[PDB]
Amino acid sequence: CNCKAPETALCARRCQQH
Repeated sequence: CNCKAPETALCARRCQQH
């Protein structure tokens, strides 16, 4: 997983911690 380029939408949200 990568917060800069999360392949999975779920990862982006988790990494974004909004």
